[PDB]
Amino acid sequence: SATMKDVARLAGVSTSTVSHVINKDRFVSEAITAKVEAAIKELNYAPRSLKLNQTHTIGMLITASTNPFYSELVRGVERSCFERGYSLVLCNTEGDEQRMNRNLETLMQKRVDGLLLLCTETHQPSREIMQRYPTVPTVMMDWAPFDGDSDLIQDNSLLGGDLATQYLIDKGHTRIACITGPLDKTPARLRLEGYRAAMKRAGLNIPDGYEVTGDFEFNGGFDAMRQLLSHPLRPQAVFTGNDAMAVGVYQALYQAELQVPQDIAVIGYDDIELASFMTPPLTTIHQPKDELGELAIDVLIHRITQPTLQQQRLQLTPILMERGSA
Amino acid sequence: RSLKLNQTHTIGMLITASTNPFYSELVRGVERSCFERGYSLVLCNTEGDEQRMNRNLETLMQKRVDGLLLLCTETHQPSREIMQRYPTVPTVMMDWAPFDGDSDLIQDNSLLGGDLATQYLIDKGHTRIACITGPLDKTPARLRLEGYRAAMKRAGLNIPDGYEVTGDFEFNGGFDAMRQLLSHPLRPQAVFTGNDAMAVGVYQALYQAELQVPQDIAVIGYDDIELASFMTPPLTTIHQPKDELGELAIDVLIHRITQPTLQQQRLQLTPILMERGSA
Ligand SMILES: O[C@@H]1[C@H](O)[C@H](O)CO[C@H]1O
Ligand SMILES: O[C@@H]1[C@H](O)[C@H](O)CO[C@H]1O
Repeated sequence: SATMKDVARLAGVSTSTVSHVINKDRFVSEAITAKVEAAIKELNYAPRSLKLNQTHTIGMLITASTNPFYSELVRGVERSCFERGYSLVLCNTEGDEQRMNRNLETLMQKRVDGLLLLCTETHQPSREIMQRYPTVPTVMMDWAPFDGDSDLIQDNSLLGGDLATQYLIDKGHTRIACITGPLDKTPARLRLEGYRAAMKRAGLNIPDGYEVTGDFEFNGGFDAMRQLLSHPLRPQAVFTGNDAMAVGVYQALYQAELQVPQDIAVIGYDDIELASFMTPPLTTIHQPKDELGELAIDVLIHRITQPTLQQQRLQLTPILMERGSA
Repeated sequence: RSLKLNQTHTIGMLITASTNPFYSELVRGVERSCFERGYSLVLCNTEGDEQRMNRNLETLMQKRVDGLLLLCTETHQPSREIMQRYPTVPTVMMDWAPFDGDSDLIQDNSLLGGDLATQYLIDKGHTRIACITGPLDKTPARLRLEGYRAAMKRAGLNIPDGYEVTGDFEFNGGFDAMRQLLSHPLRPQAVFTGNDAMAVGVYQALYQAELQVPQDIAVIGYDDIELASFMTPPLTTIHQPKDELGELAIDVLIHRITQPTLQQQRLQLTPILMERGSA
């Protein structure tokens, strides 16, 4: 005679979070959970580890990009999975939204226990697809394309951009430019904010057009640097929002017949393997990619085994790598 | 089109864990071809052992993919035990055959590629030409070395002892191999680098040796990864048609899925010299 709606009326919470209290498949406040059970009693209402739908498999949806950062991060995740005795299935995704939704749906149809998302820029793989697999937790890496209640594992890019800029300030540069990633991508915005913070703290003015947007790819770095090279007041130094764009920066400087660091100092972000092979080797901010992968897998596995775990939004501190570019 | 209950319209790909950009670029091409053909692509990284590699393969097979693409850097025989559990599933090998079999192979023509690269240097007037190879157990590396030898023989040019040096088709191998060449008393005028990844290492070595490219030493790579055109100077290299390779590989695999009795395909696409500033 009693339904879940009977329970949720008496309790005064939504039927959807009574279903979460009975299934124990999401985090519910300890308050609410005692009241839902307080209404389950009275109404006498009648409805881990060993699941028919589980496969000991983790899925990961990654962007298609020629930015080595993503491969390096994936490699870290791969290693962590192996070490934890999980198998990892990957799907590249490109193009528009329906393309990206098709790929995600295919991965889910393969019946993974958990999902890692590593997306670029404008990218929303549909909440509608994930809603069709509600028992499957999602952990987002690097940035949250769409927010939500999903766990997030990333570096601290606000601190990162500040470190990079402060480094240049400490080396005596006052005319410091900043090449950003796409500003609708949160890590790019945070790195720009870190740069602004360091400049303000030093009482340094940022000339108009010293902040230039790129695409976090080789080409964006090139286009952005050529723009900066047409500034009447020429920069002494440039914070390039990632190492991929620094590659473009170097190419631009090479064609402009300018030396690094003698004419212009350059500092990147990521510490991709390529950074240490550049000429000169690239001063950059090291993201701990292995630790990020380990942490992401650890969190996802924790949530797989304990659905009620509270949301994790965790930031690892990056480290300046001093080399020859700055 | 077949109506098979046991198919999933999914292609599996077992790929190296290398971050050499070549592999990602090739995967991207395969992905696009799959989409266009209405197939999904699922990937699994594999890294050294013999177990480990078998775990990954077994996971893919347990997902029930219709066909398998192999894109490896490490040699590895599949367990007969696993293959015996999934007899129905055709495999197409991309770039290189890790193990000898009757499986289809879709690759570039690396013998021609290495010859083109070396002949180019010869035509630019270099006589002291070194060759950095990939791993010698890897067929494309051997073929590129043979192409180099062929061009040098045709020109009647002598190859000094130790002018052929092995690397790992990665940044680090290029660096280590070039350092070795830079300890040769008779110093090369030019180096064919085996792939673009190793050319990145070569550049770093030359930079530390305070040598300019091309003024002191000319460099020609192999692959034409995106990075090649951003190098300083931009890298003269041999372009593999990665998109065409991906399309062809998917097309062959789909053909074999629908027609199992199809005869073995061993197909080689001709690569193209990209002239830039390094040579
Ligand atoms: O954190 C990542 C890396 O810096 C990548 O290189 C670009 O996108 C950012 O969000
Ligand atoms: O054909 C491939 C590519 O050249 C890659 O860069 C290294 O491995 C070779 O076999």
